[PDB]
Amino acid sequence: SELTQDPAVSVALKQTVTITCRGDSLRSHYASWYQKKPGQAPVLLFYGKNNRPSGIPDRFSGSASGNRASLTITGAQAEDEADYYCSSRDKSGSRLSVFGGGTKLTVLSQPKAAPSVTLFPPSSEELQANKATLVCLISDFYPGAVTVAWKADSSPVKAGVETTTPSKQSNNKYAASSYLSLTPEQWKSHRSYSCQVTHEGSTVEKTVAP
Amino acid sequence: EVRLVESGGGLVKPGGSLRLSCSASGFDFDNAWMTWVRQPPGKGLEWVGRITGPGEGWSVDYAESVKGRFTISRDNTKNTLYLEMNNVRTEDTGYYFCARTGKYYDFWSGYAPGEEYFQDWGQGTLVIVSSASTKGPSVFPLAPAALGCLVKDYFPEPVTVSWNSGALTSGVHTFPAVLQSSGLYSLSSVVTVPSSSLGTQTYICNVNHKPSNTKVDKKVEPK
Repeated sequence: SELTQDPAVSVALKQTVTITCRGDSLRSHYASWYQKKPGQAPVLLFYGKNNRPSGIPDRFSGSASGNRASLTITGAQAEDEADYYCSSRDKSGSRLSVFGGGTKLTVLSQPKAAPSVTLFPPSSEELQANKATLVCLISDFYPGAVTVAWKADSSPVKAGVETTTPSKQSNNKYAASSYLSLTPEQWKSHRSYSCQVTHEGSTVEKTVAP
Repeated sequence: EVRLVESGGGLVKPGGSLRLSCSASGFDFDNAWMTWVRQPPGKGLEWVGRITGPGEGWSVDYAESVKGRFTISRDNTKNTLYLEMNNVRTEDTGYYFCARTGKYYDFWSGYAPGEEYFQDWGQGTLVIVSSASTKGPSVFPLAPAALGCLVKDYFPEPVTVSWNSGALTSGVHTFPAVLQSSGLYSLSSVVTVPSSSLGTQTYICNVNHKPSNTKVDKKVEPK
């Protein structure tokens, strides 16, 4: 990741938010910004020094200084809630292009809520079939932006982790699910398995054991 | 006025080959630079590669995770952009886009390559990379409050999950499917439970998979 952005930033309605993109190449190059809604095509918002393409509202504006590139939305609206990416060179002088991590912008429509985490151990039916799967269900959180990490005893797990994107429930709140695939031997062995759910700078953890 | 139409996406096995096409209209395609950009499911955009025009000697640049496997060519007589995917891997899954790229250089403050900005994008075509033959789901109960059924290893999509044959509709949520490294979709659905009465009322999930003609019913009971 040569260009780094914050994963998710919330903004109140009719307020100003700044999304920051950082990288080494930004010291020698400008950056272009893009708005990406789920399913819809990405739209170019800002590029160069002070260039805004026609059609884009004037409330969008860009800036850069040092190794940082900033996109400013003055007076955010409901339709501005989408993903935002920066794009520039990966290295100073390189002929290649690279994108930023992405910033999930959320416009506050519902009172912010903390997640409810449930962790399920592998069923005895699944262990009989030479399989094992941990299910970590998360729901009733706002905004819809969480980061899930798995712990084997006290050691993080990277292999076999599958986590879905958050989706709105029927009660205007979001829900996300995560999975972790182990062997029956890796399950019965471990003292404890933990699902650490981090949301808005705070982490909720649930633990299961054989 | 500018339009970009991608086509050619679909199911491909790992190591196989597939060709994507992007037709263009509304601008001068002969001198415009083109770029492929892909987005994996649930992840961010990724620059794939860029092919220049005849002024720059038809030069093509590729991403480091893409060199040696994908080939980008263009046909100015037909206003089409190509992306030949070869030795495809399971990591290449996602929506592929073509974009009309602009070229920018600020004179007073500027650098040697020239900052490139992608002006107009296409809608994108989906390329699923799985090795997996059609396979019915395996449903494992999740004991309690919260009650769930784990649909696992099902291909292709979709699976319809219903609880208590349509009687259960309070608090039910059916998550989005996830394509595993194996190439088989997996999915779960959870129901919030009164947390007081569990013995009196049964809780059965009804999993339906039309591609494999498999209907599964699993009783979920507490430990």
